[PDB]
Amino acid sequence: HKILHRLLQD
Amino acid sequence: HKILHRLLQD
Amino acid sequence: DMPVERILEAELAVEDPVTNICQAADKQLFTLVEWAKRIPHFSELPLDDQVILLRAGWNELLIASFSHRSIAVKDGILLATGLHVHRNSAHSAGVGAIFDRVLTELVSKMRDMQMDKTELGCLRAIVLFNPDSKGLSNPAEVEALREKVYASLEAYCKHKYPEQPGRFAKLLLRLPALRSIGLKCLEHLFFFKLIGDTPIDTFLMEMLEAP
Amino acid sequence: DMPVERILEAELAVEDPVTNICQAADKQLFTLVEWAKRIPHFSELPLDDQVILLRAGWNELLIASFSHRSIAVKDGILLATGLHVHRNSAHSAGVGAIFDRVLTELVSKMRDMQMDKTELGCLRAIVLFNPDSKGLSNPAEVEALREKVYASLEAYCKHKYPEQPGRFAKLLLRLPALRSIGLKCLEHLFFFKLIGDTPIDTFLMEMLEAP
Ligand SMILES: CCOc1cc2c(cc1-c1cc(/C=C/C(=O)O)ccc1O)C(C)(C)CCC2(C)C
Ligand SMILES: CCOc1cc2c(cc1-c1cc(/C=C/C(=O)O)ccc1O)C(C)(C)CCC2(C)C
Repeated sequence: HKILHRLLQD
Repeated sequence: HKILHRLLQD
Repeated sequence: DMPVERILEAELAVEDPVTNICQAADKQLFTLVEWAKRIPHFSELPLDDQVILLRAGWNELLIASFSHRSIAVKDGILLATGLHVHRNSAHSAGVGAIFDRVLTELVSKMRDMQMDKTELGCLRAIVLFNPDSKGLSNPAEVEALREKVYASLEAYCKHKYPEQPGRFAKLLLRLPALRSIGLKCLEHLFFFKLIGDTPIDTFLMEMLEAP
Repeated sequence: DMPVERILEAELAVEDPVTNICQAADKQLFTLVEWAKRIPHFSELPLDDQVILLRAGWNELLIASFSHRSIAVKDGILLATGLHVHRNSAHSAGVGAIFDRVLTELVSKMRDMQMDKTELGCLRAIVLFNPDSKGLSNPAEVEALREKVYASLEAYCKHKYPEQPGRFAKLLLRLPALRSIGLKCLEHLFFFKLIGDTPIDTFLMEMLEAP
């Protein structure tokens, strides 16, 4: 789940 | 809904 | 007025696997009508609305009951016929996942908080008195009865469990899981009916008929 | 600790029809991640569990939000894109019945009890902190956060609405309807995806992918 991980990290 | 009506009446 | 002692009295008054499960459910539908009659003010509602409430709520009401009945069972449930269904049997019938949901979201949570029969009774009365049910002639009267059950439940919880202030909320927060589990069990039931290889007796069949 | 002022701040920080509805939902998914970051202690959870909670709860979280946003709308909803969907339009797209459920079980009930933004915020945080979500590494920590939100909500309600002792219960008793409505909206969404004639953008599409 690439988008969710990306937005939560940064 | 015959059974339900019957059981609720009596 | 909505005394928890009357609600408790109502609970205490009524005390493959798929075929067995369907048999059990049909059998409990008869017993459910008797329970509803013993809940204060239910019988005073118009007959049409008593019908609507029981058609809308029966599945959740019966799931709540067998879940609480199964607290002493290890990795399984006790049906009203006296038969047990365990994880292995449910999995082997192709219904493993929904069965696991029941155990984890209902049976174990009830076990862990030690939900008592008064609390179960009131949760069921709250489910029974559902003002969202379609076609009710007086939703406000039903909503008023629900309000009286939860005011009574809250006072009972705070008296009996004074050092668990979150207990009342915890009970009500089992209701979304019960809603979700009820919908999925009903979905399976319609499929069993579609295939036509599972006996479905008359009261259960009646509950499946279209509004 | 779980201050309602921080929860409220989180809400205030983020402030055919089917195609428009899908556009709106995708757009709000980005905004939802920002909201979750502003809820106390959420960001302190493991990243994996933050992922699980948002994947499990996003639909109910977004439905809660647009429902509350639409309280001033007559027989319709206001989407995040600024577009309105009314009953007639929803019916004409073949989704009349689920649309009516939203209006009757969510929008109108929120309107009638005048649910405020703090209460909506806390309901959403309760939904966010769902300990039943599959694969959580520490369900107990999530459950502990939920417990802190509802203890905080209850105290807020009793302070701000001292003559409505049933208010707290009434808020939580919207959660089964929200669960039910969320499941049905998701069912429609999967069908829109199956047919393949409705644009579904990347974040919404990601939410639809299989675990
Ligand atoms: C009447 C069938 O409804 C079901 C179905 C299931 C299941 C349970 C019920 C069900 C049983 C009852 C039996 C109650 C009782 O014995 O007291 C009542 C309502 C119900 O929805 C479990 C959770 C056991 C396993 C999955 C399936 C889908 C097979
Ligand atoms: C992304 C599609 O999810 C839906 C579907 C619907 C509907 C709403 C949503 C939906 C919309 C949003 C939009 C939120 C916003 O604009 O803030 C978020 C999650 C959702 O499930 C309504 C209730 C408007 C009408 C019925 C259908 C099934 C078409």
